[PDB]
Amino acid sequence: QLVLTQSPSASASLGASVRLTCTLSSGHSSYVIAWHQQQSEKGPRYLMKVNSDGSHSKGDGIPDRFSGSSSGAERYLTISSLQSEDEADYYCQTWGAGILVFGGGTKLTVLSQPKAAPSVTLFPPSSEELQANKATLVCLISDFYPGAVTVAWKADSSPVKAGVETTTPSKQSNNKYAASSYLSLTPEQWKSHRSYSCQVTHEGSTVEKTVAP
Amino acid sequence: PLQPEQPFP
Amino acid sequence: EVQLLESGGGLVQPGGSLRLSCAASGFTFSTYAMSWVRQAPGKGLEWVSGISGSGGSTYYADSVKGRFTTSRDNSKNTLYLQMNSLRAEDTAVYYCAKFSGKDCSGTSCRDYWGQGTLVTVSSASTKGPSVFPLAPGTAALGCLVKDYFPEPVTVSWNSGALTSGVHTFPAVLQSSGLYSLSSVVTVPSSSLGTQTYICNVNHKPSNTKVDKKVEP
Repeated sequence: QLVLTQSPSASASLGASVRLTCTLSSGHSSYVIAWHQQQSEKGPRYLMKVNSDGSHSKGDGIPDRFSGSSSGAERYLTISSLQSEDEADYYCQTWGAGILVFGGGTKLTVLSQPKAAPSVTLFPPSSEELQANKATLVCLISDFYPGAVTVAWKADSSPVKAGVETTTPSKQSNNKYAASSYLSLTPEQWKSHRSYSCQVTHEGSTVEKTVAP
Repeated sequence: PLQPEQPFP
Repeated sequence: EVQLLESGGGLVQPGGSLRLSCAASGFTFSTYAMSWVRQAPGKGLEWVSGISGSGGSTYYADSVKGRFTTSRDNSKNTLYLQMNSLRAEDTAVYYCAKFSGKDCSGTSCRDYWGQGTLVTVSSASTKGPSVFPLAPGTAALGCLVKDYFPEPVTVSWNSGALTSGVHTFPAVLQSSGLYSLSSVVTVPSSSLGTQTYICNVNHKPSNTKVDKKVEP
């Protein structure tokens, strides 16, 4: 059966080069494959085709940094001078009789990127939502790298865990990460305490913002 | 085998 | 150049039906076979179907055979995918795509993708969002888009006139099963009394369109 084998992940350093490998199952060693790039929350982008003599048919605007090559049943995509934007999922794809076949995709991580402290904005419940007999605290976290944070909410000083919903960080167009945390309260609790706080912790350092009625 | 020119002729 | 634009995605009950369209432009539609590819959340690309340039031959992955149908109209330059007997695991973004094969031999050997459209197969029903303002050298203000299902929600500011400083955050999926997101804009602290700020929230699955004014 026609199968394409890709490792799930790959990594290399900023400014360095990386080689991604797609292997055809035995008996299809002469087949043409295509490389497709998919950045997070985007649709795929065709890069090029690679047959046994290497060769290409690069898509529009594909950088020279991107190139393809071939050896036996293996097909390669090489990206030199890696940039943050090169972090993506890379799929190889081929076809047979009346079928298309995709590899499982390889997630490329570009190492050695600059650390960035999170920017944090904290909003209190809107007036309109309090006359709707609800109350939401909104903590917006952006421009941080790497993409991992822990959030801590405090009713004054006592920490509060109930009513917390927090996203997984995702990479924004500025190539830094964003996330947000929501604290649900009764309008009673919002008015009872002298303040509430959102503490974001990123690489051992904590940024805190606070709001009060 | 050999791959056809086109998967969906 | 080539353009492929999907439409018709949305929320469907299990066992229900839905038809997707793909409007194509920039090439002679009938000279190329057209494909459907889908992607379940957090999973890889999965081939769904292909159809010959003439429309004379259709091809399906086993995962959809006997339930999905593909067709095309070579005067409207449109590709179709008709889904019946939908299942929860058919939930995915569905991409329209054009794969060239071996001819071609330069730029004609390129492949092309559409933008995708989201199909949700679930017994959960639609819910429109409630929208709340977020007040107040620069100031930050935004809109809270609370308790909706399913994705997506679009947010603009002043009907497209305000684009710089705008950051619309990814939605949180609450344990209730409903989404919430926020869209924030950074503005000079001087135009706060001069400039008017309205967020335009639109949630197509529920026909919800909200314009919310944000004041200090």
